[PDB]
Amino acid sequence: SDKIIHLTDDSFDTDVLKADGAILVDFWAEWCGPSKMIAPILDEIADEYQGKLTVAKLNIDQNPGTAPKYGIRGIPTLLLFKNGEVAATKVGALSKGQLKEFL
Amino acid sequence: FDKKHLVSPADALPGRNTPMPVATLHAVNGHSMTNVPDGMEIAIFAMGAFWGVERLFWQLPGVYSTAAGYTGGYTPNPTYREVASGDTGHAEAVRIVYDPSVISYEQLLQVFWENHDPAQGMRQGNDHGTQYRSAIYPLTPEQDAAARASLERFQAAMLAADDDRHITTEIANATPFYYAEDDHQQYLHKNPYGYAGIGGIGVCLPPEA
Ligand code: NA
Repeated sequence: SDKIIHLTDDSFDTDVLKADGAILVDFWAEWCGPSKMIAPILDEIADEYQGKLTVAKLNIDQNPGTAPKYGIRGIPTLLLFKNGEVAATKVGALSKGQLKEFL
Repeated sequence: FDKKHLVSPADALPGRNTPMPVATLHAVNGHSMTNVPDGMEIAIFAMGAFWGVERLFWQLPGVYSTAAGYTGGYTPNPTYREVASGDTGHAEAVRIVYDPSVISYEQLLQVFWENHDPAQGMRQGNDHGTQYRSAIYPLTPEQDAAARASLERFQAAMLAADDDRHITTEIANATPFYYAEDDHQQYLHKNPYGYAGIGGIGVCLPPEA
């Protein structure tokens, strides 16, 4: 899905916090199986929820700075931002359907 | 967790004093089933039925050797029957020779916490009994510290994944590691279509915390 943003640490404040609309941030890692597992589901969501929402991955190996600033405690964690502050959280692998986050 | 839910020392099976015959080479990589090359180290884990676990570890780059066995109980040099009776106190475990220069103990810990359920008490998956319990057996103080801290972090991760269960993993200094019968060594490589437990609750242990 060519609708997903790949981030870096310094890239974060500009791309998700001071960004309008709803953004879903995937805190992922290559060595975490459940990350690899939910990634294609995130592709399909980037398609099906376009214009309602932008998903955006963030490799915590290549970008170890911004995951601690938000106190993530397990991988994967999905964080839903609405206007700079964190609206929703969901940790762990989850199914196709379980992504019934709020709206 | 507490030694009281095992067999009592007085009831454990007496075992024998002569060690299990062990093959010379690992069935997959041709490495020594016993030797530890200079600069390499051992890790010992229990993650449930130990076929799938041994395969899980020998596939990691940096693991020199793996071996299926029995540890943490009372009975010296047990047999699979004996361990399966529950009357040995051991857990089905796996002994890993790895190179810290290629794979670190922290990464082995990540694999551990990711590929089984550490909060099931005296079972793992569909297999019931104290021989399937979750355990980490440090061989050095550095491993002891690393493993106990990782238990801390992963319990927190479980809470973040909105899981209210408390970790049932045993952590104790390593006692003698008794090798399993030759049939079980590299079992899933000898029998590709055999049983490997589903693992993991679906959460991973983020680094360095
Ligand atoms: Na078994």
